[PDB]
Amino acid sequence: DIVMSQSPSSLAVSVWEKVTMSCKSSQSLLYSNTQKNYLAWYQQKPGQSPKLLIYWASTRESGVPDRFTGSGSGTDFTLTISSVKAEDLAVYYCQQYYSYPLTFGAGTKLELKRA
Amino acid sequence: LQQSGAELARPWASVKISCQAFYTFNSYGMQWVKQRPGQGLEWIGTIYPGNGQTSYNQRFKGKATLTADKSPSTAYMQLISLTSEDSAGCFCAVVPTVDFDYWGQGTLVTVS
Amino acid sequence: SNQFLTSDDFQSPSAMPQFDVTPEMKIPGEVHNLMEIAEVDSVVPVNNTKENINSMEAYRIPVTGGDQLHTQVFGFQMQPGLNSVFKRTLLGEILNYYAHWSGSVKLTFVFCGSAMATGKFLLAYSPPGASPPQNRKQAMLGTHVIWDVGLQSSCVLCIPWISQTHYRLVQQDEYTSAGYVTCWYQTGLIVPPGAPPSCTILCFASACNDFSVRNLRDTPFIEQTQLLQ
Amino acid sequence: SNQFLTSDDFQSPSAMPQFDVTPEMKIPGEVHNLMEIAEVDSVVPVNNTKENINSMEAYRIPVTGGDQLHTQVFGFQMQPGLNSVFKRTLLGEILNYYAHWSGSVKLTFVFCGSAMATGKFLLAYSPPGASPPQNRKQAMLGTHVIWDVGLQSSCVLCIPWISQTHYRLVQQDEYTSAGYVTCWYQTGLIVPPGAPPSCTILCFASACNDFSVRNLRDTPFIEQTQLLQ
Amino acid sequence: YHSRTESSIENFLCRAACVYIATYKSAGGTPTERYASWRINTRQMVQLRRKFELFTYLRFDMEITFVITSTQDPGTQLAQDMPVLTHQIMYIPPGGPVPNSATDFAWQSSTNPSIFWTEGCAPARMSVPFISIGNAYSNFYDGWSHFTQEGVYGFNSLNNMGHIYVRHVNEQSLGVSTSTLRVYFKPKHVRAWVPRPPRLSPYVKSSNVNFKPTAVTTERKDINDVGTLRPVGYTNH
Amino acid sequence: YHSRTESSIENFLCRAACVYIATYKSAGGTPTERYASWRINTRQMVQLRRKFELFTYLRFDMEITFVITSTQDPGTQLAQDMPVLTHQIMYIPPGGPVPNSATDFAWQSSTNPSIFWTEGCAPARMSVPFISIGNAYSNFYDGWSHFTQEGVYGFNSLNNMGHIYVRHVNEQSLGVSTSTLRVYFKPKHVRAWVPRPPRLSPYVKSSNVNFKPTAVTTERKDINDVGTLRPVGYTNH
Amino acid sequence: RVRSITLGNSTITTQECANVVVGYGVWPSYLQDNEATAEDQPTQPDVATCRFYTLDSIQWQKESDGWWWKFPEALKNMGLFGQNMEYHYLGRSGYTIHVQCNASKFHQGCLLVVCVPEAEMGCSDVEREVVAASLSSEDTAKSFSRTESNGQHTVQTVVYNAGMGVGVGNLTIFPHQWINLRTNNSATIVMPYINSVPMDNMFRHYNFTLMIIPFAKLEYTEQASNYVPITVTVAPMCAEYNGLRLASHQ
Repeated sequence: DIVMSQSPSSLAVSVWEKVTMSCKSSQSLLYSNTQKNYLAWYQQKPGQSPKLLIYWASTRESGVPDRFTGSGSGTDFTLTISSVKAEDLAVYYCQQYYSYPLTFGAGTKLELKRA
Repeated sequence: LQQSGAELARPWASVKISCQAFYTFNSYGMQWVKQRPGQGLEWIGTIYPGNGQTSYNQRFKGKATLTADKSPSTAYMQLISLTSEDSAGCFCAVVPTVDFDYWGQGTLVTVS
Repeated sequence: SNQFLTSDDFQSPSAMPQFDVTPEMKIPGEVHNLMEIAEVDSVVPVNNTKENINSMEAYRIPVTGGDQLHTQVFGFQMQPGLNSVFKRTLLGEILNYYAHWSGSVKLTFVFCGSAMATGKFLLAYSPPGASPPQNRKQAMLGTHVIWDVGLQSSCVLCIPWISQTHYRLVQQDEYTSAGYVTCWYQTGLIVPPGAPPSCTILCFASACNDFSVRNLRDTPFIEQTQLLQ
Repeated sequence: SNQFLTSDDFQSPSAMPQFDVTPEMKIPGEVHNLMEIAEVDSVVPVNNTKENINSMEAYRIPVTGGDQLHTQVFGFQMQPGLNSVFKRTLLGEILNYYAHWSGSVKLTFVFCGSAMATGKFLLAYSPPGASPPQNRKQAMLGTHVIWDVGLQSSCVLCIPWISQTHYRLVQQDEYTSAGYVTCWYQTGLIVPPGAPPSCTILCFASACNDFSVRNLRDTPFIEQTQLLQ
Repeated sequence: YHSRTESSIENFLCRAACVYIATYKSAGGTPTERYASWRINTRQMVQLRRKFELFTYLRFDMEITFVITSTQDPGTQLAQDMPVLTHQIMYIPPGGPVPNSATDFAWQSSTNPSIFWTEGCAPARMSVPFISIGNAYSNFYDGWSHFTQEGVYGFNSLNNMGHIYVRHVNEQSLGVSTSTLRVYFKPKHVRAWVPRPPRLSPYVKSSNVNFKPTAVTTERKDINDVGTLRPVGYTNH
Repeated sequence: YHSRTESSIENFLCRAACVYIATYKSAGGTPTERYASWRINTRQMVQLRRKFELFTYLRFDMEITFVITSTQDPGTQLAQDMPVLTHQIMYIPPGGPVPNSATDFAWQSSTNPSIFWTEGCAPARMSVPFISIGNAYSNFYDGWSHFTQEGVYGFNSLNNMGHIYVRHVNEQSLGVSTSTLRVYFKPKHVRAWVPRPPRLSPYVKSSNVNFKPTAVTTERKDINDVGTLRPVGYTNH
Repeated sequence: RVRSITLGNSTITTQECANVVVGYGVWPSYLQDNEATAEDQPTQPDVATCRFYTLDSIQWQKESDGWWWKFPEALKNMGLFGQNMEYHYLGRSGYTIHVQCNASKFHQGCLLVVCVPEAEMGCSDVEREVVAASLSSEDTAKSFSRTESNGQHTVQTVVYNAGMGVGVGNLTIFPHQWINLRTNNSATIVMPYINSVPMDNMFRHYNFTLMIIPFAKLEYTEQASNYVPITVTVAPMCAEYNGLRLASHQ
């Protein structure tokens, strides 16, 4: 089994603050045929079904801002959130395409901090 | 994209969940994920129609059965011996070996 | 021409003509080919865990006794002269002197237990374009032998030569194109009262008669460059 | 001498003696002479009007159906490897690699119409020191065949080798000293009700057995000079 | 009846051709212009590339010849009495130690065959046999480098012939001597299979078969137009 | 069925190798840098030492080749018109007169074979036969030099091949000419006995077999860990 | 004269007596002893793989440009031969592509049916590379185009350069046949195994490409059915493998 760690498990942040979040793999999800990391990033809105954020651990999807960007290689990754807005308060789960038991990560809960 | 409507089941019994895919079932299998609100997402298994393979996570071997036919073009998952631990939202997703892509909705299993 | 090729055989004038060489005598153990050094068995360091490489524990494959019956004993990628398991044995020290290689590898597993012990191991071999077996049921449907250690003490396992081309590069690494040799518990290890429950396997690798090398070069192991003193 | 002719065959010392070459295997399709590539038919771009060269319409000779009965179908100057019609086919790509050439050219015209269509064409050939025919009556008194497309679908037309000297320069242009192959309507194109009235001819040019080249050089087609990147 | 020996495969693909001209100095500065380097590939030179790409599979030995002419650099601290220049040309066999720069151990490696040549005499020559795991070289490869159809579309194939590295052997302190290498590559004992059509479009890069859509042939006046009919004279009328 | 001629003892131990690079001047000062000297031993170069130490007993002729390139030294009182440099390379047979410095009688001794070589042509070559009282050379000697087990643990053995001394023959007064010698040693007709295991530990000095305790082999992830299992694709799944 | 061909206990194809093209002059055969480098025996599946795999029919319309299939990917899902491409490592096979059309006597047109060994293809964008999804589908044809393709990772599918940067009239160099609807109806080419190695992995490598290009376009009057079905039928020959394992890829 390949397990996916997430740190921090959750963090509360205000508006316009660049946040990140690491997702470290117990095995390097990078194969030497195409050199394309097998990692997926997912946003599960509060009380909603999750949607795609970053596939191949490097590429964006449509209707997704530059405050969601994959970054890393090997067995350690992170998702830079540059300019946070009022649509990022949710739980985010990373995932790997490599080992057939497709386990997801712990799950970072990006929390919203008000006045 | 489609999933079964909310249904009420009884413990120590089975449930059949359906999934509807507009895309043809070829070169890419149908994902099945069980969501725990307290914890995270958990993979159940995938049935790959393009080569016809059927596989499950060790945790769900003996619990989940995955079956996809050709002419109906709907993917099904059956669970048995249901207990309160099986109450959860179950999602079906696609995989073209390129990404897990999207899932969609899903009936909240409610064992009661 | 009027050049100097360093790889050019030419006779030269003798600096000391008129000198009689000491008549050569019969010394036993003459070597004519480097492949005769590679066709001897050498003990294979299978148990390299980084805490055994500086001891003798990196030669002994531990077979514990009790209730496992579905787990693995060992397993390695079958690529001589490149694998951490094979690159320091006699076969893989000669292969590092050459750039191409071709031939079979012969493995031999010796059960170093007591004569009162009995068990069964499943010795599976997977082909070059194939995944390592994950349980004993997957390894059974592949290419396997059943080594019953109560009947035999050694299990000779010769490995075929499968490649698209004639020779094969030694330093070049082609993942999932070499083959895997794994071993699985079948029954366990049954001992009477008085016999030790845990035991030891040793592995011995060599070449075969169809073995050949080509394109000599320098060994990767020696890094020193400046002359000694 | 102590010079270096670039066109001088000499053995050299092998940089890697003591290396065994991979044994050659039987691959089908071995070529021993460049003339075997020229003796295959290639589709001739006869309809180059500058609006068809960037399409497939520069391979199809249009034979419209109706009331002409005295006009021309096509016509070109018969000089392979120099004519815009012939210099890009397989025969005229090999001729551009050489400065001299000698031999016959074999043309083949395939009528790509329906099996219900019927007509007659006059395929005239004029000698090297002769003017192109201007009407069908002038072409009849020369060297002609009558190709009745209801009976045959292909008309093989081999062209003789006439020159004062032994070989012939490829890039040198000698106007009115090559020959012309023209084609004239004889009857028209008669179709039943249900068949399409207009049709298509394709031409195929190759070499013959008496073909030869000499004085190899560089092809005029490749203009790039500096190395790639 | 004529002779066809001029258009055999040996007589068409065996001519020496200058495929690489580089220069290399003999004194310090940046550690790049002190040596020369050429990966042996028949794709950088278009004229020879088109002749080799009339065939799918080729098999040949190499006959490489090096024309090295040096000169004295201008400026102060001149060469003055320079005794004689010796040059090392090293053939790194495929998968062999490759020099990062000058005065490296790769130069003194026994594995890489080398020629020591002194200026003023006949040029240096070496012959390399058919060096491949496969049974031929391939000008084309409709396929991929990894088994998963991943990587580059036909570039990591077993069509590697090696490299050639040239440097000055001398330790020249005062004065700089700039030499210019000319590589005259020539195939010997060529055997060629599966004839292919000659290329129409021009090349773009020496790793691909990429092209821009070009016309089948040149413009002509009309569907049936012969050129320059002889003007009326006293014979042609 | 392939060929095994690439891994014979002649083809494995007979390659030329640069074993010694020294320099020697041509004008006065200290009486040490005016000549070069090399005691012929196959232990100073580790790469060749490891190949010879796969065997206990060896027997071969020598084929030594000298690549001498000179240069003009900077400073005042330059060489200007230097006519041609001649060099004497002397092989002192084991137990033969050895030069203390330049312009010594040892150089003019008839007993020590010498080569007079003029610059600008092919390098100087000499061949030395098997010179030993014994019937082979020994890479190893588990024993002592004196009969009383006294002295050094295997260094005064009859494995002496001699020395090589090189100097300028010219009497050059104005200007200095610094030459650099390269020795390309090569064994011929090698016969080898008692194969030994290849060495694991690195060498410390060329008089011993002394070593530091090194691991049998490299680190691995675990007792049964294969590397980089193929990630799920459309064939491997 | 309407002789039936039965190949295996599943297949029947009806065909008249016409002309064949045999490769570069050789018939497909089994590997002998002095031709291979692998360390094992081939164990050819002659008892199960030699049959006719009739692919889906394409419609030759008036404005069509051409079609190509890459092999051996063209039989990736076709039965047991697709299973042998999964559960093996090396493979070696010749083929007998049989192409035939069903036209009336009131149709006209001409096809060129080529088998191009190592038909490596250039991309529609220079300074870029193709993907595997644009080279070939698994069982359906890939269409040439009259105009210029302009994608990022696609193939230059213009028809007169044949995807390889050559003249389309010079593709007659490779094994070929002309289907001229006036006289000919069918075309059958027997391709051997051509490679530089005796056995290759038949997932990454494309051995050859079968191109079908119309040189004279299809014409018909108003009564006629406005297409001609072209039916391709591939039968493998002397297929032999090595390296029994699971389906590691796909």
